[PDB]
Amino acid sequence: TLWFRDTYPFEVLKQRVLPELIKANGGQRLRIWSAACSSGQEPYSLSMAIDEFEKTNLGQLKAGVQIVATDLSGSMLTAAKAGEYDTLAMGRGLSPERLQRYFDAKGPGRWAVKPAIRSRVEFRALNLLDSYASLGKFDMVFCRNVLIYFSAEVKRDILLRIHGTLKPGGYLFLGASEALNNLPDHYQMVQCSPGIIYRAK
Amino acid sequence: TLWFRDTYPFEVLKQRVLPELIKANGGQRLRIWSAACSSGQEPYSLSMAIDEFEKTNLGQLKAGVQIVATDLSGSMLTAAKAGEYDTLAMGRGLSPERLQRYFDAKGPGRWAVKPAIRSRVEFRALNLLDSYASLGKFDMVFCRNVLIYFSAEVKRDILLRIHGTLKPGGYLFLGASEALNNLPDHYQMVQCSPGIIYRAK
Amino acid sequence: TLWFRDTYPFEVLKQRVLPELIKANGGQRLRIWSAACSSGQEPYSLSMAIDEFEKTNLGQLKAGVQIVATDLSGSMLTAAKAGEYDTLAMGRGLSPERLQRYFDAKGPGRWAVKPAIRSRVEFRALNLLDSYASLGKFDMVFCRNVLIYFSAEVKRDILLRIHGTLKPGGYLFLGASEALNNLPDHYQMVQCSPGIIYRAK
Amino acid sequence: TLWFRDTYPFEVLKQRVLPELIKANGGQRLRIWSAACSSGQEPYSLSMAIDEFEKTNLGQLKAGVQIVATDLSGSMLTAAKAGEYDTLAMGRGLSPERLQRYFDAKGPGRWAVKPAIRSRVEFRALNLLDSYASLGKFDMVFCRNVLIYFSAEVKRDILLRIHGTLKPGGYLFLGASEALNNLPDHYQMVQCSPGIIYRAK
Ligand SMILES: Nc1ncnc2c1ncn2[C@@H]1O[C@H](CSCC[C@H](N)C(=O)O)[C@@H](O)[C@H]1O
Ligand SMILES: Nc1ncnc2c1ncn2[C@@H]1O[C@H](CSCC[C@H](N)C(=O)O)[C@@H](O)[C@H]1O
Ligand SMILES: Nc1ncnc2c1ncn2[C@@H]1O[C@H](CSCC[C@H](N)C(=O)O)[C@@H](O)[C@H]1O
Ligand SMILES: Nc1ncnc2c1ncn2[C@@H]1O[C@H](CSCC[C@H](N)C(=O)O)[C@@H](O)[C@H]1O
Repeated sequence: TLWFRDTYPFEVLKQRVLPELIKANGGQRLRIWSAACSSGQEPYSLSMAIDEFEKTNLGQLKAGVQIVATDLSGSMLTAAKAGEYDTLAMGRGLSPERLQRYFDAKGPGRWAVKPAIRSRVEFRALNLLDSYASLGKFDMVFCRNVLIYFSAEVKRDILLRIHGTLKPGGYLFLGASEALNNLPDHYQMVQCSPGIIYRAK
Repeated sequence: TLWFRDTYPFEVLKQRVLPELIKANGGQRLRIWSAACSSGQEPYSLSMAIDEFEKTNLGQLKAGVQIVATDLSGSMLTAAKAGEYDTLAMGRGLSPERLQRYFDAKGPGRWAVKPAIRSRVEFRALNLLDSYASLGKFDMVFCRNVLIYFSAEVKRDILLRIHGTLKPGGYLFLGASEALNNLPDHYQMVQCSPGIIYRAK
Repeated sequence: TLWFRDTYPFEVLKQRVLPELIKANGGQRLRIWSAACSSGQEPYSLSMAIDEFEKTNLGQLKAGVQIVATDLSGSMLTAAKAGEYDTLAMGRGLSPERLQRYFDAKGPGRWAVKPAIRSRVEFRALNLLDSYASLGKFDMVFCRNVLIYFSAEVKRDILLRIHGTLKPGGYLFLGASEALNNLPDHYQMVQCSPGIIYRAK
Repeated sequence: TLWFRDTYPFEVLKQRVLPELIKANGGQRLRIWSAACSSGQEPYSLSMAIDEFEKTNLGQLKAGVQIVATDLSGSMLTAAKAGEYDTLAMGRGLSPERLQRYFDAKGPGRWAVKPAIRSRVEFRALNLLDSYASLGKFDMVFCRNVLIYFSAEVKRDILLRIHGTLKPGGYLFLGASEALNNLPDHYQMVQCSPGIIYRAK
């Protein structure tokens, strides 16, 4: 994993998706699910992106954005919760501007997300083969580079149940080279130039 | 068995069956029979569906609904009235709104149906090959995915004796793939889009 | 159901099956499964037959016989456990000698099987559709007039799994008008004149 | 999952695999990996089968057997460590002899695997996608009914890295309906009649 992986998912979030969802709900609270969050780079990247949007658009989001980040419980999810990273992890995909604006040095070779970035993310233990019903409803779901490991039938079952967590017209973000197969009545492919997102029908 | 199996019967119940039965009986007390209740998923799904109709149609049900769930009494019957279900039993069929409104999160990997939903259900021991005279009269009978195990002659006799327990105009719900042939003087087919239910003539 | 139903199955047990099974195992413990025992007439008849064999052939049974009686849990299995019967049930198929030797009067119009006969019979709640592993191994299985109620697919699966409970060379007794005809690798029909039994291959 | 699933893999272990490996290592310590142990039925069945082997082969195993049971972290892995099972779980695949010899009755409808059987099993949380280096070397690996969840490329990688955990000539047990077909340099299929296992080349 790395920070702001592929660049354009987070630009699309700020430029395209957020203004559309805010216009419909009157700026009320939005919820984002970061599925298989690994060591936390993706959910914290989402948190920084929302912070950047909120600062440039005073004040379109009236209630903020909740990020729910999930993975299997253990030491990897535990470190994500701690929000600390070593130098090697911090040099992959993070501009120097974001490093100084959003992280605190500890600590020789240790950096931690700033409290405003940390507070948007709640980490929960969740197996993707289990039920998603405890997670609630989401305006956006990020499920990137995890579906690749499963069989075609299990991948379809996960995508179908992800659809049950999305509000209608919400968006699913997959990995850059991941296709969404055999659910033509559940997801609409949307071109972002660059990038592809999938609207929940 | 699973929660809200096949989706359509519990929506057809709230949108077509209940308004008709209320009209036919003046909104008075209704009785539902869940035959072959298995581990309790079906009768509790009925109770939840009754709760949902009540909130959207306040005052229409004047005295509530009583649910009688029967099966071959045994460890399975005992676990049904306990109302406890592990991670696998809660895995499929429960929307996020239903899991939060009708269940209690117990310990790790254990959930319990709320007592307000459990109250509507009463469990008894009853073999489908025995008499039903002790059960009383029902406006609705759920007898799903149990008739497949018997001979055509036993299946017809069960469906005929179920007619004896149904109030005139009462409704019978079978499995989504089960047929009700060979009984034209007793059951009227009601296509619902999607699914098929049967009215006692 | 009735006492010593069809008569000759219990004579074949005493004259033909017991001497063969006792000779091979040296008179050690025998186990008999009475599947679908109903109100108990069949297992108690078997226990009476064993007692008649034990007092006729002293002392070829050196370890006694265990009878496991199963049916669906309810007022017909609970009636069998008590071993009490009314005049109507006592008047069908019971000789006067067996009535005097094996029953106690229990008030007007009530009779009870003697404790010496009931002691051999253990009653267990068991659906024929569930697994049989907890039952152990049997030298004989009586499964009479219950398979008729099921579909062809369920009947064959029950018969196949019954074979898994039988010791090789053990015997299966069906109802007087029942047969099996699609398990050639598992059972061998044995003419008894009159009636038939099935040897477990 | 269930106790002694498919029956014959555990008989093959006692009759063929254990004696061959004992001669293949001189009776020293054996290690078994139960991968994807789920609620623990499989590793506890293995520990029971080893006990049954030890009661027949008078201490032909010099320094005992270690069983390592792994699965994803969650409620099911935590239930396995406890070793307690309800009536429904105890009623599938367990003979009356094994119930008495290897379980202690607890609460009403509750049984627990005896400490003599649990002590041989160590439970660890492990994603099969992660490295196996910390597990050491095994004479036998049970990886049953889990490979079907993954892509063809992940399945081959998992089986390839399982070979890295196996001692030369060690045995791999898959599910009854599973096979590997693209690792000709690493695995040799062994026919057992019935069923199949694989030997590490
Ligand atoms: N069954 C499962 N349930 C939940 N998470 C799983 C899983 N199997 C694998 N994963 C997780 O999926 C992650 C894929 S790494 C991808 C991280 C992030 N989404 C990104 O795009 O950079 C791993 O961290 C792994 O822990
Ligand atoms: N003779 C009989 N009398 C009562 N119940 C029976 C029965 N034979 C089988 N059953 C029950 O019927 C159930 C079928 S599973 C069906 C459960 C539920 N009706 C659903 O559709 O989801 C089994 O659990 C079994 O316990
Ligand atoms: N699924 C099932 N599992 C176990 N018993 C069942 C069953 N379905 C029906 N039965 C039982 O089978 C019995 C048939 S009456 C037969 C009784 C006795 N074997 C005789 O020949 O006279 C009934 O008492 C009924 O309770
Ligand atoms: N990525 C993964 N790593 C480890 N275990 C996994 C896994 N994905 C699924 N599993 C586990 O694989 C199990 C399959 S059920 C199989 C249990 C047992 N081996 C038997 O044959 O009966 C499930 O318990 C599931 O938790």
